[PDB]
Amino acid sequence: VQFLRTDDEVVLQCSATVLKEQLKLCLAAEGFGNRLCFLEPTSNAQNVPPDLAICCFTLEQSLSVRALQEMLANGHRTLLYGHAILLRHAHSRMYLSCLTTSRSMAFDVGLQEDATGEACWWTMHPASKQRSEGEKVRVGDDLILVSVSSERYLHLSTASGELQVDASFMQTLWNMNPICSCCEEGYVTGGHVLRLFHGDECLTISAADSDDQRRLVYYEGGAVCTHARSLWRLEPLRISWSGSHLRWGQPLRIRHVTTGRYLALTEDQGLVVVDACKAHTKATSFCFRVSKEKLDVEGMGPPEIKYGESLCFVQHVASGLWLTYAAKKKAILHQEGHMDDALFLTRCQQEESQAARMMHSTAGLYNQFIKGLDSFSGKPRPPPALPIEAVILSLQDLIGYFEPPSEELQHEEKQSKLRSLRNRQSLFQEEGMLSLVLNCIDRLNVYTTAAHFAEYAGEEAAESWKEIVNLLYELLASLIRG
Repeated sequence: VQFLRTDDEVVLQCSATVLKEQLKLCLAAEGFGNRLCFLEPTSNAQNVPPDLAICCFTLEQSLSVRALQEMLANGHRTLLYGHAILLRHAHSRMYLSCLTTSRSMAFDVGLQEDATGEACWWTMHPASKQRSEGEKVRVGDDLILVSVSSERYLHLSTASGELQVDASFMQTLWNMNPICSCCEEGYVTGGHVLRLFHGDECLTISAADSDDQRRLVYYEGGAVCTHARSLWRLEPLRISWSGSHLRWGQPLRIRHVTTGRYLALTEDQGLVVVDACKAHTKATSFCFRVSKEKLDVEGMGPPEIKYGESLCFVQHVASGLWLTYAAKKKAILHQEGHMDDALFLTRCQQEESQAARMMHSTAGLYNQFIKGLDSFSGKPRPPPALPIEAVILSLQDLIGYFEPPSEELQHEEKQSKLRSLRNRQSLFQEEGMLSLVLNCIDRLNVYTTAAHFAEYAGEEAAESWKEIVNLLYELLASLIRG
């Protein structure tokens, strides 16, 4: 594609010079637990895969000044310079916006729950005389993005040492690189969260707190087919057009969603799942093959692999080894494999997909909090700063996430919303969310009062002690409620 249309998935990219070299950074936010945007390095993708899932936005709308201002009193259209755009985060379903807070004493840029104000609208402007107002925005174009609410530039900040995003009066050139646009119905694209079925049996890692360390891969049947631990994100070795149609033989990384780890071949362990910082191309590159015989684009490309209907052998690219079972059976990489090695893929729906990523971030955050709690116990203090603010917001968000529907609503909708809530509760429960909440409750209850906590933690950290235990108990209730 040459032009950006509405309903396209894009990433906002900028550049920085770090140690005499260009570093490409994408705009990222988690949403839940943390609204603030940050920058995800994408340059070192060959060695360390970037956390791309939270970098994706969709172009919801592109309005003229008159259309925007007029609609504020209350299909795939091309982007034109001078248009105001609405960017919806794919994961959190929140909207990229200019926030009313600041970290510098400029404005913070983050995610907003609702696209209701001026704050979630951004006008696009030409970076040179090569483009003009009312002209189509082209793929590859450098853009200036102006906050409609504050009249400020989407800015890359370099103070101090760290690379950050804010809304500043200084300008920054941005590229809206397309991830995907207009997919063929029923076809596998990159960035899709899915399950790999065998023959029923699906590919997975073990349950939380297993003696596995959650690092081995298995073919497992029964209930695991509906649990988060069997979900994987397909990640092509590219950033632009990463959401393009997946092709036979095309190399890709296979990411485990709840754990954030990468299917890999290792020298000593063989087929395992590996940390991002050890997920280099050779160890971590796989492709789908039509058969076991010998054997780039700037668009969606040709649609090749169908959901459910396509049978795919998985092959490790660098080694040529086939994804197979040892003979719940363990997954291995073998020179020959087995005649029934072919897998079919099934797309994960967004409720489950979102839940799985939510658990990933929740686990990461609460384990960080637990590790900080363990570090100063019992070491009376100058106290390894605790993520208080994020823990609070994470808790508050998860509580609203698990909130039962209002009894005032009708019967038909009530039963439908209940069925979703239970399913959401189930996914978290099966991923060891209860233990996680309990471990925070238990480690905090080691202290009698806030002042007792203040003896080991910060006096300032203690100001939130009661609120956190209260919220943790509240979440516990919300997780258990039927």
